[PDB]
Amino acid sequence: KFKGLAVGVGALLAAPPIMGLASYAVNGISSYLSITINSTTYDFAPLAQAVMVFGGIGLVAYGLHRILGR
Amino acid sequence: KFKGLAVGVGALLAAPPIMGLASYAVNGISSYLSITINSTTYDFAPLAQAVMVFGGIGLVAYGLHRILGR
Amino acid sequence: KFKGLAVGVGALLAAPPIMGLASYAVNGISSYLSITINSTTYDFAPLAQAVMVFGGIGLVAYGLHRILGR
Amino acid sequence: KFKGLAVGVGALLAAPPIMGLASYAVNGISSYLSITINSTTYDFAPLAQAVMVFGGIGLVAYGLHRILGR
Amino acid sequence: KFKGLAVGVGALLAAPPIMGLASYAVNGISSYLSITINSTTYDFAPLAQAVMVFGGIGLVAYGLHRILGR
Amino acid sequence: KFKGLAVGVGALLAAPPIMGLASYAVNGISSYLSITINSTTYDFAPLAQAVMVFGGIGLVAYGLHRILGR
Amino acid sequence: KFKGLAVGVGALLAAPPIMGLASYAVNGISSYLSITINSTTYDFAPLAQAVMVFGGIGLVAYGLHRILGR
Amino acid sequence: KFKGLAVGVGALLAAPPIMGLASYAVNGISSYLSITINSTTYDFAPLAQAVMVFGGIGLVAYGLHRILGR
Amino acid sequence: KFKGLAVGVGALLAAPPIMGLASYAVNGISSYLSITINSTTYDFAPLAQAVMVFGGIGLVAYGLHRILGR
Amino acid sequence: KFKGLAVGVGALLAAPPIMGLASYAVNGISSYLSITINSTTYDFAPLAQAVMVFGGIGLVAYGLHRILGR
Amino acid sequence: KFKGLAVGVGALLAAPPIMGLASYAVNGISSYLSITINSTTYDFAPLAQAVMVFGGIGLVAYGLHRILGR
Repeated sequence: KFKGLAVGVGALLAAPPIMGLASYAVNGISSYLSITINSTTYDFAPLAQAVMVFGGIGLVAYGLHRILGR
Repeated sequence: KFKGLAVGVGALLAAPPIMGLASYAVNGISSYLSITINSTTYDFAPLAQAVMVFGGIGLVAYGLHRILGR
Repeated sequence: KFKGLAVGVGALLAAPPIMGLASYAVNGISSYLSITINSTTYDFAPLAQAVMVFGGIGLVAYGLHRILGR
Repeated sequence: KFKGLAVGVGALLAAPPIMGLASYAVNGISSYLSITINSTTYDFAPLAQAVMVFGGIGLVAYGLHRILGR
Repeated sequence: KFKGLAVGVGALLAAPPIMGLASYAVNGISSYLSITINSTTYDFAPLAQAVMVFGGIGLVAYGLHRILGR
Repeated sequence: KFKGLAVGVGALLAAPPIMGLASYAVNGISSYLSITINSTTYDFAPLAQAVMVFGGIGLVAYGLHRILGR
Repeated sequence: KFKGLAVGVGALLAAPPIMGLASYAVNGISSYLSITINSTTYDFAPLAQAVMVFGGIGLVAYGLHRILGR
Repeated sequence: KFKGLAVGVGALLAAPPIMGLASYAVNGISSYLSITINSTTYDFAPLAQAVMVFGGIGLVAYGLHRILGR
Repeated sequence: KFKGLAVGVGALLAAPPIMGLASYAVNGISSYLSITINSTTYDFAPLAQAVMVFGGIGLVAYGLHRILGR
Repeated sequence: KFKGLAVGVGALLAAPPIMGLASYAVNGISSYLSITINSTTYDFAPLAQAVMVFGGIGLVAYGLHRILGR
Repeated sequence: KFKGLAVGVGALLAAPPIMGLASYAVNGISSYLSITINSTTYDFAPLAQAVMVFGGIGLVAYGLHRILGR
């Protein structure tokens, strides 16, 4: 059972240095996520923000998940 | 029967050092779980909190579960 | 699991210097994306703009994606 | 049966001087396991830590394992 | 069994003077890993950084791996 | 195992004096990589630049690669 | 491995005095690459130009190539 | 049977004056087993150490081995 | 068996006065192992260094090797 | 075994007074290794330089090589 | 081994007074290497130049070559 167990543990241990990186990605990008037509520009910046947030909540699941079954 | 029995025992023995880790994950993440639009930010922090709590109650089941049948 | 894990990490790490380049491409092109018939010209410039923006939001997914399954 | 028996015994006898070494490896490495981007660095140090811990629990199995069947 | 056993041991013993070298390689290279177009340059430096980090975590596996089976 | 091990080590040791040379090649060439038609010339200079950058990231892999398997 | 290694190194070292020559060839030729029919002449001069440019980008590959495999 | 028997006996009798010598070799060498690049040197000294240790455990096998079959 | 046995012994006995010489060779050479193009020179000095180090670890094997089989 | 052994030793002993000579050859030649067409001359000088450098690294191999097998 | 060794040494020692001569030959000839048809003459002078340059690079090989094998 430890095969999955560690997979889970690792996934938990890896969540904060991944979500650390992840956020540096999304900030490094937010400048490049808005569509200017004339003068009025319209971002889709914080769409991609959410990508990260449910990715966040999601990883801490995967860990806790792979500890308890398929 | 001991094949499952130990699987259960292990799962109980492993519950507090897993929920130890787990919590360090969710705190290491709570900074990175909120979606700021203008100035007003809106977390989904404690959603992921719950992920852990029913994961908690859940593991102590799995242990006690694999001791008594499919 | 690290095989995919890194694939993900790399993909996140690579998102801002890719979206850096990408944007230099789309600006280097916007002059060459409009169809002049008589005198009235009609761009399709910012079509290609969007190409980049959902490409943007998309990469930060791929990273976070390859960390959690097929 | 002694063919496997000793394989097991050896594996047990070898567990503490292997996990002795192993740990010196993982400490000798933890300096070289973190990805600095600007100023903010983000380790994946203790991922590799776990590698050792379930490797640990795992070896003491292999010993006890090769004593009792395929 | 010692044939693999040592292969493993060696691999552990060799991990910190390899990851010592490895890092001197990646620093000796980071100057030569960025693509300047006009004035704005865009590195892919820390992509190659990660190459090393999962290489790191990976070696300490290989050691512990070749001790326990195919 | 040392047969591959050294191949790897060498490859790491050789990465910075190769990427040293490599860059002197690509600069010695960038003058000779642009196609002038009338007056307007159009380089493909920094295409060949990238050749080097993923060659870079690539070598530091090969080293770390030949240490761990086929 | 040095057999290929040097082949590569040489190829890099040889790229700028080859692309030096090469260009003197293509200029020495551009006078003799246009098909005059009546009065209107039509060159194919800069076709042969490109021959050199992708030859350029190509050599700096071959070098970096023969360092890393078949 | 004595043909192999003695081969074994000899091999046992020869193990401590061989491992006596062997160690004098590996110490006489450890000064000449480290790769200094700038100032930071990185040994591979104790790799070769292990060479001896599993050589050790190995000889005492060969003896006991050639007493009992192919 | 002594035919190989001595071959081994000799090889061990010969390792430190060979690696003594060897190193005097590689130092006597390191001045003559760097390729200067304009002003910037680029050594491949410590490539040849490694040649010696795995040669080192390798000899102490050959000795211990020729004591135990083909 | 000494037949090859000395061949090796000699080859090591001979490496620095050969690479001494060798370099005097390549300097005595570098004046006579460049192809001037009009006014612009283009050397292939440092091609031949490399000839020596991998010849260098190569000899110190041959020595260490002929000590350990075909 | 000295039979080839000297052949090599000699070949190195002989390279600069041969390439000394060689060049006096090719200059003594360059007047007599161009085909004049009407008034426009067309040399093949520097073809023969190259003959010497790769002859150059080539000799310094032969020396270093005959030191290390068939």
